[PDB]
Amino acid sequence: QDWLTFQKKHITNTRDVDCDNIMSTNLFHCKDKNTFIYSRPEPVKAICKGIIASKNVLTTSEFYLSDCNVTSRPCKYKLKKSTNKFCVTCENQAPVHFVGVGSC
Repeated sequence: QDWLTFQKKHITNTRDVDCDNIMSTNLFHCKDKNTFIYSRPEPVKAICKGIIASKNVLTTSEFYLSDCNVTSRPCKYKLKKSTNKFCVTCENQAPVHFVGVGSC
């Protein structure tokens, strides 16, 4: 919904996200999946430089992604690491929603 929330929801300072901890908090409330981007914030913010009206943008470069995928046990996850482009909703020069991996 805004850049601060996007950072909290989708940017990780570690590749090896502790999914069973973080996904259990209110922000994620044991949902089935969440994609995290392993980067400091500025190169992620830069994806949306110049984009004012809300628009979905596919990254030009690939990034390190860490995905928390639920297992057969509720709120327990398998972490999957991959390198891919991703699509975000850019608004007023910052990411404000994560859309998907690989494609808009």
